[PDB]
Amino acid sequence: NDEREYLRHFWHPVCTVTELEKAHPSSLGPLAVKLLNEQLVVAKLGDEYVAMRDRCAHRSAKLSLGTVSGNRLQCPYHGWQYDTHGACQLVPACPNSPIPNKAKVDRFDCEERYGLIWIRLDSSFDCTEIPYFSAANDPRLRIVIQEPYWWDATAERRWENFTDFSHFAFIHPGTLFDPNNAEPPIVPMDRFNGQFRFVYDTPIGSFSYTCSMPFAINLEVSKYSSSSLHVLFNVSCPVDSHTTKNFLIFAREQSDDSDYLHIAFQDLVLAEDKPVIESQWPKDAPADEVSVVADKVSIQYRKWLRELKEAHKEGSQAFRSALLDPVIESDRSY
Amino acid sequence: NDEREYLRHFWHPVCTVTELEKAHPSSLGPLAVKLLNEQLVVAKLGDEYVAMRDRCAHRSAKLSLGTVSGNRLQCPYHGWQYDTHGACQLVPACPNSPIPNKAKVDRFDCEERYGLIWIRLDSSFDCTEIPYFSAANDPRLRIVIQEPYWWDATAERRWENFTDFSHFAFIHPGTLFDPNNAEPPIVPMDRFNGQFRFVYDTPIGSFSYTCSMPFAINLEVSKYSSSSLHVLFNVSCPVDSHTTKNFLIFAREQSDDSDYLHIAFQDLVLAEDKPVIESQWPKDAPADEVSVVADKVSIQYRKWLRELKEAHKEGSQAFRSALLDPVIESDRSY
Amino acid sequence: NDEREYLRHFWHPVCTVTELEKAHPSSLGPLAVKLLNEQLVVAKLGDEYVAMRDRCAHRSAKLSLGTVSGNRLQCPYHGWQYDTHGACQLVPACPNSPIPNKAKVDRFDCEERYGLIWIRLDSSFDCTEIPYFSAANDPRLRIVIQEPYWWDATAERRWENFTDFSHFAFIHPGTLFDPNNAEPPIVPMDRFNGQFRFVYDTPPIGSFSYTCSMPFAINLEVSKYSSSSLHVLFNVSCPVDSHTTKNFLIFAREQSDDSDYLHIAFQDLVLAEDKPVIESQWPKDAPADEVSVVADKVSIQYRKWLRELKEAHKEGSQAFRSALLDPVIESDRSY
Amino acid sequence: NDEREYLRHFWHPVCTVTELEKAHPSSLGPLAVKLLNEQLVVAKLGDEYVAMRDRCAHRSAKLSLGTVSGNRLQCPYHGWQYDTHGACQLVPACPNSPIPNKAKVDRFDCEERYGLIWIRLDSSFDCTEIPYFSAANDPRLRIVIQEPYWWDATAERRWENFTDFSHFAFIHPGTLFDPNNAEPPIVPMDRFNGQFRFVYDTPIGSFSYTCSMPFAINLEVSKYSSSSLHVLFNVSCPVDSHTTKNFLIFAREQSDDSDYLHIAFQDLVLAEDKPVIESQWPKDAPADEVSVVADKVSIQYRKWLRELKEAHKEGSQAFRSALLDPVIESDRSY
Amino acid sequence: NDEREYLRHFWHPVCTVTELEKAHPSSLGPLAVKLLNEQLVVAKLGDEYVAMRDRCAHRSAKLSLGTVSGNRLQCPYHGWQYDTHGACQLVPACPNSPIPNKAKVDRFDCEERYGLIWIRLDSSFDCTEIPYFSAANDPRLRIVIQEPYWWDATAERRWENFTDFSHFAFIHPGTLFDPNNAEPPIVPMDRFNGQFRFVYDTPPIGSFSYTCSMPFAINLEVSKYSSSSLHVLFNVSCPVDSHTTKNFLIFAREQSDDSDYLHIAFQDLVLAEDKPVIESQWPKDAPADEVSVVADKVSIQYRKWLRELKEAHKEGSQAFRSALLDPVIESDRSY
Amino acid sequence: NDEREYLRHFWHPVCTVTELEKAHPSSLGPLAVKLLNEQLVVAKLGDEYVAMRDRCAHRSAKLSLGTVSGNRLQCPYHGWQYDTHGACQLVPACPNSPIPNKAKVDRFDCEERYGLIWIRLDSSFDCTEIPYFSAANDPRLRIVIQEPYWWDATAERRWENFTDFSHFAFIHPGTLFDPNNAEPPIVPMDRFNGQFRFVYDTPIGSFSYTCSMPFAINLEVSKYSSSSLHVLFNVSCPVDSHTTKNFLIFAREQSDDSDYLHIAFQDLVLAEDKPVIESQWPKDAPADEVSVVADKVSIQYRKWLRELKEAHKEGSQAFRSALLDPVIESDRSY
Ligand SMILES: Cn1c(=O)c2c(ncn2C)n(C)c1=O
Ligand code: FES
Ligand code: FES
Ligand code: FES
Ligand code: FES
Ligand code: FES
Ligand code: FES
Ligand SMILES: [Fe+3]
Ligand SMILES: [Fe+3]
Ligand SMILES: [Fe+3]
Ligand SMILES: [Fe+3]
Repeated sequence: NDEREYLRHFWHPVCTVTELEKAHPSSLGPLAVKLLNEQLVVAKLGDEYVAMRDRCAHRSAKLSLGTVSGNRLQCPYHGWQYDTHGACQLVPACPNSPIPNKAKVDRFDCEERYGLIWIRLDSSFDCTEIPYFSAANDPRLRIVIQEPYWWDATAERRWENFTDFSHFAFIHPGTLFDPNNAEPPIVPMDRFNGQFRFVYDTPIGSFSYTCSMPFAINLEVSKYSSSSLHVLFNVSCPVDSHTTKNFLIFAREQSDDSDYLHIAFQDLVLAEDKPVIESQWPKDAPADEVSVVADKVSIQYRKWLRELKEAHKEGSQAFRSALLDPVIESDRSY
Repeated sequence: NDEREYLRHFWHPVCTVTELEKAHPSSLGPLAVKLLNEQLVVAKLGDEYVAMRDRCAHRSAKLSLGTVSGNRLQCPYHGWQYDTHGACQLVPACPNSPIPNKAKVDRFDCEERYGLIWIRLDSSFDCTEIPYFSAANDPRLRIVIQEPYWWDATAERRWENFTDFSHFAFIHPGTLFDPNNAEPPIVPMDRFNGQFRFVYDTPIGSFSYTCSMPFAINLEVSKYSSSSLHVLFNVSCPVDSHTTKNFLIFAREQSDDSDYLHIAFQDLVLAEDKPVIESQWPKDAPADEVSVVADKVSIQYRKWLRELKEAHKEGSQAFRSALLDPVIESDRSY
Repeated sequence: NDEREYLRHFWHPVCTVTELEKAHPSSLGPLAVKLLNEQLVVAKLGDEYVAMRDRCAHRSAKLSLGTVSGNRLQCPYHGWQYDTHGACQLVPACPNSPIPNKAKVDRFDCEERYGLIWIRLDSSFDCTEIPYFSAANDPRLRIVIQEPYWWDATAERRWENFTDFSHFAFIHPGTLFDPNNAEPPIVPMDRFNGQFRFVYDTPPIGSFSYTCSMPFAINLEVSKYSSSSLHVLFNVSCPVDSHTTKNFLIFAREQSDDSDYLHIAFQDLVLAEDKPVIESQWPKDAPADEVSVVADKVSIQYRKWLRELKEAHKEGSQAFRSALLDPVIESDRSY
Repeated sequence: NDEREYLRHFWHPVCTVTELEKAHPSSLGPLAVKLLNEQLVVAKLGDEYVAMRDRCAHRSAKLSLGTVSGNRLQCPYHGWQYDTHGACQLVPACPNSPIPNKAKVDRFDCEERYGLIWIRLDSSFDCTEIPYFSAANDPRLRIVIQEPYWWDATAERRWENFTDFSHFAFIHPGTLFDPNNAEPPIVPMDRFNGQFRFVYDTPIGSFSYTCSMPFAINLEVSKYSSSSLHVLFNVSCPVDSHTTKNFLIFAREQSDDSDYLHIAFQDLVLAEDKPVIESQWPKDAPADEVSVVADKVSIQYRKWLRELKEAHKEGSQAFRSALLDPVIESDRSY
Repeated sequence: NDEREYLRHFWHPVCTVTELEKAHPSSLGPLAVKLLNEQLVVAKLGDEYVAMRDRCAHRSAKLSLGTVSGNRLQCPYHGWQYDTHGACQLVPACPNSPIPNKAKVDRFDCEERYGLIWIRLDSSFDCTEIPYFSAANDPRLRIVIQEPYWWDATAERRWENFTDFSHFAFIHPGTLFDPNNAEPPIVPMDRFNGQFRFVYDTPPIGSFSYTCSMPFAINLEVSKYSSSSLHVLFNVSCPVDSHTTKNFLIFAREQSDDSDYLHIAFQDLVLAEDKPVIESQWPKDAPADEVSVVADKVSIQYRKWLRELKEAHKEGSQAFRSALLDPVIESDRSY
Repeated sequence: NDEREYLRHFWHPVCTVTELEKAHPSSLGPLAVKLLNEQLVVAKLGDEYVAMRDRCAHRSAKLSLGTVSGNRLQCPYHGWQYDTHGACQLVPACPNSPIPNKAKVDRFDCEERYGLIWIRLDSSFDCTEIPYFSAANDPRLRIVIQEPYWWDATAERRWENFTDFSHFAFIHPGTLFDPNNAEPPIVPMDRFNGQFRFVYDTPIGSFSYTCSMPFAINLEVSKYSSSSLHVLFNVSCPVDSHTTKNFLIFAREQSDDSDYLHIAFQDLVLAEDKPVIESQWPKDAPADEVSVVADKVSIQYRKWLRELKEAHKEGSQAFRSALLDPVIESDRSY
């Protein structure tokens, strides 16, 4: 409870734009979402995506059962109308009386990017950004947004699953395992602008990771001397202490083939991981877990996370340094 | 539960007579019911309706899985027989041994009225009565008891919903909303014999409310110089901290039409209310809720409940004064 | 709560051998089980039945989703292999590096007996044994292991239901109730070798002899003289958590030319009659306000003994062993 | 269907008044019903209960999905309005054009009696009446209408089951079987005004049957020198070749007890019969069935049905004689 | 019955391209479909969409449970491989023996157009084409293919529902009904190139222009002048069997900066309003006793033309082609 | 319909003995079964297994809802009692009157063998036997009876699936396919005593088939010079024209391992075959199916079946010759 609080300073995806537009016949929302156990409502007021606590100030009805009416969100119960800043500007029963000062609900940072809606619950440290998706605005690439998949596992466990290759022989023997390259060498890892960066070579191929902390992964797969660029972007929304809503976007240079060739393969990979990751208990990794040399990526990830957690208690400047100070191990220049 | 102890002193409805008769083929019960989170069992023993704790004194089996045999409720496990006062009168395994003095279960006030079964858990203040239903013993009126309806909402929030008119335009636009009277004014409210009394007029008819504290509403709808008296009697059973079992009885002078004309309209109104009331959270009204002048009825209701809660803690005489002292705002003379 | 602590010192059944062999196509397990709210995994590793915590030391995946390979249990995630002592012997990703010292999981005493798998979670007092079943190794008897049955009731309440007959007229009027024998009298009860022993004679030429291995096992021998028709029932509850039991019934009979299903149907009917009443008892553990009568002697004596065991366990190994194994005889019988 | 044409001349119950009122929020219907495999729609238009074919004349939509508006049944597709005689009186698309003469649907006799809706599909023989229920207009008796019960069995097999006593020891050992009277003797049976009449005595009471052909049974149970008259009225609606919708009405002098005491006992009796009657196959009694002397009631029933079937084919006068000619076996004088 | 026979001569849609690619992880199919009670399989074999009878010639297994291998459809049972003409080219069990002459399955004309797969079961008259969709290859329009919807109603009854407006006040009172325009008058109807053409003007400055490719396809263009807000709806029913249609809706719009889901929700609501009424019509095919009024001209003309086609088909190829393609003009318009 | 009639002359399994004993608490049945679209009832009367048409002669109730009472099967409706020959010997309602000659139901050959109940519907040709299971009464072998498995496929199609190896590469690539012996040679097949016999060698191993016509297969798998005998016995009950209830028995010499090792493997094999065989249509193999040289077994099977079918029309002696005349292709001596 105390230990998840620093996660409120990051931007997290809560839904696709498609899900918001399908939520209500108007295509404007409202849509109820949950983030870090907070009940929120998302709507499009004018040209602005807005996110508020899903709870009217008057008698606590859920705004997510209400209606968007121009530049206002209208509560279903007695019709109070809230503006983009969460302040009531119309009490229909008392339309000439002054509106109480307390007639306001909490409003949160809310922004569309890459076809997802992102929410940042706490902006007080002013140093976090929506994660990096390298394929955005690259006209060589066809971009496809998959439907979200829900797992009974935490965002940390899902991240460590995504960036590990030790498990291919046992979970993915027919899909991702390469029998002639069964053990990946330890690779150098760099911290730069709040991202982990690391690259694996075959050099016939290349797996280039840019991971915006804490839960987003951008993987570029290129074949050298060939035009086979494939990008996977995966980000987990920490819905509550046990549950993730996960988003996978993929982009590809060679787009003459079917989208569903890649979707079916990706779904097979996910279905192989899913029961094993859901079995991990307790849901958060305890201090007694035993690491080996091949676990470099997750060891370093856990190391960074607890630095961020300690820096959050020390305040805005400690946190900004912990997040954004470079730490270079490789030969690359940034 | 500390905060709802004072509710144990009121009469609460727990089932209809029909539900009790239908529970078991005997037609005498037993029927399990829950009131203020207490598990009770109701039965008809001889000519009397009885309510007991649903827990055998011997080995704690549910008496509600037992059998009514004349004027005994027989436990299903070892067949101990309990009389109308909750005292065991037969131990079948030791039929000539004396029955231990501890072989009794708590027995509560239990009375039929208007075709409902009513239970008062604590009679020690001796100053509460079954709520007032004005159509009873009026031979001009046909009386119908609807089937009970369960809501995931508290009795307080249900009462506030029933007595509010600000919500009609938004929840009931095509059923109850009157655009010829879109904002009923604030009215005088009287306290008299433990009831709230208040009337709303046309601007030719009237809505006359007699509300027996804490959870019953008697509403007489008249149209002037017509034989068109309609009466709605609604009462919420506070089952536990998040649930109500609700009862609606209605009476009408004009009785040549179908009962189901009124039931289907009343059910449609209830269905419009239900999702919004059940969305309200937290279940009990917290202090941060924001009232406006049009909430007079709700504000005064919350105030009286607070007074009853405080007076209960001060004892029998304080509670009795808080409940039955008259407080008149209108020009009426009772 | 902490009042269950002393129960970890006994052997409890967790599954049938059949359940273990059906769990996984290899017929070696693994199988997940739960005992006193502990999540365990059972597998057949070589010629041994082994019980471990169902949690890999590396990244906490469930070993019960993995595979037996040779004499080892292999985790489904990164393939660490654990031996019969719970120690990791292979890290596939680092096959030449040294295996970390803490690469191990807790292991528990585990044994097959009578076609059930038994686990003891705490062996430090070392004074308890697997319950007694009188029919094993008796070639006159056909033995049948029933499918386990799950009840939303504690093991103590289940034991008291099995040993009571006050309830026959009301729960079993058409199955077990005998109208010409409605009141079995109170009988002497012996403590011996950590068992309750007590015998009901028929005055109708028979006998019901109970040997109840504390805390949750019951061996009932029925003799219908003067006939060669011995019938043995063996019932034991696994305390799965604070609310739930997984129950095992094994029955044996001398006259075994009739159908097994004649007996299984009858027993299943008896169990179905008991089930809703026992599951309705609340709260789940019997509080101090229950009102006993003279006919409840067996139940009263059972609760007194569990209370002694629970108090002796707080005073340590030697006190517990005396409470469990000291004899207390009140019948006229030899031992 | 060739063999059941003669049944169209009788009055058959299709629903209770309650079912009709509950079908749609209007309380006026429409309700879809099926009789002798004909799809019909029932509605209350003005003061009249009407039955029509459930098939609009225009484009064959189901009128049962439409709306009752006063004294019109409105088709849901293009809104044609049908009056109480089945004639279209408004074509909304051509409101001043004349309505084609073919714009009518077949309309059938439809009458309320005893709280049931009754339909006679063919009135051309003008010699059949709604079955006799002896307790109607007896002010000493409380009358209760049970909910209808559907069986996968024909109306003939249901009737034979209700009037047989040979089965009590085997289907009803603990409910109806009397070991003090284990084999009721064969009795005289009378034909009178289209009814079978027969009485069984004690060896102090009597079972007096008045059976209006073909599917109704009126059973008066008396105990001598007591005010204990019980009446059961049972009638099967022949829905199609393998299904009945059955109606049970019961009346009683002693009315201080619960209606549900009797309903639950009557429902238990029905539940004992149901699986055996539904197992009978083929659904219609073939010629190879083997009767014994104790089947007198069933044998004479089958004979009268055969005569009615033959007489129908010979025409109105033959059918009327076959139905209403008296055939007396008893010493009674009607 | 045999009254459906003439329908085999037209092109009918059977699935979306999306449905075909999702069917099997290879994204090449195969996918089982049903058209006029024929069980077919569709697969992408090389650069061609191919339709065959979904029944192997060897032992009658369903090819739709098999696999595309190269440019061939391989049966799941014994692995016979069929080419784009339905001829077996490999018998894995007898790889050197000659392949039996009758080792082949029926194949059918199959083409992609507008993102749907179309099949013609009988090509012997060779005079029908794939229906016309006015929005294809118009770069001013955003085109959206909806998910197919299944109704328990025939394709003829579905077509008459789509082209009627008599029903708006009663089925669509809050969606399509216009209170200031409740009675669209009767309009002239043209037959041209096997299409019905007819146009409704607004006296409210608009236009509804129908091009209906017989028998079951409807292209509706809506112009809301004087604005650049052209909207095109294209609806076509697949007659799956005597009782059932699988329906495809494609819509196109010029103003495409709003959400696709604004339009999809509205259209889905319209369809949900129609569905129970249309499915309630009985019997499934309209009998001779239905009573028409003057407002039903479109429906009356539609049924007359289908009757001609059905009669011309019994007289052969040349008669059918004239019935389908002869012009019959009653408007004042150019063609 | 006409074409399945010759199948009534063979013995077919309808249930396990276990299923019969579990059907009713008595362990004696009755159990309803279906064979070649006939509704039958099976019960144990004394020491005899009996099979009758599931239809009482009196009023056609199902005897399978009745009760075994010593040496009688008692109908649930009016309690008629049938003896082991299907003749009613007690009419409870008329216990002294002569029982009608027609009071009899059809009785069929019924016999236990190998833990299954077999029924022969037509014994008129007197030349068929219960199929051969080679492991019965071999004390070296542990015998296990699996639970029956139901397929939506005919008995002929299931038989041809069981005796074919062409399909291993495609249906069983991981279970039964042997990559170094991918094409089995054509083998000689012998007809002897109504069995097909044929043997496949590896000679390190051996698959020896004895197939009692028409639906039973006995497969002995032995490794030469080793004691690895494994027997599979599979027989299909032709329940109706589209459905089989299939029985698998297996026996093994090495029985120190778990029964469920073999059961799990066998279930995996069956689950691989099942969707492909259920897809075959039409359900019976038409004349247009195209065979290749590798289909010898099924070609010869289809050849024998149509010989039996033609011989059935020519009568008892033609059929006996067609079934039991030897036709030897191999070197073996019988
Ligand atoms: C040939 N064969 C087998 O060899 C086999 C089997 N099931 C298990 N085995 C081992 N089946 C169904 C089978 O047809
Ligand atoms: S609760 Fe939102 S306006 Fe009243
Ligand atoms: S628990 Fe009620 S009598 Fe024993
Ligand atoms: S979690 Fe078990 S090997 Fe990694
Ligand atoms: S179908 Fe009834 S009005 Fe058209
Ligand atoms: S059925 Fe297709 S290859 Fe045999
Ligand atoms: S139907 Fe079987 S005894 Fe009457
Ligand atoms: Fe993975
Ligand atoms: Fe309301
Ligand atoms: Fe009966
Ligand atoms: Fe196979």
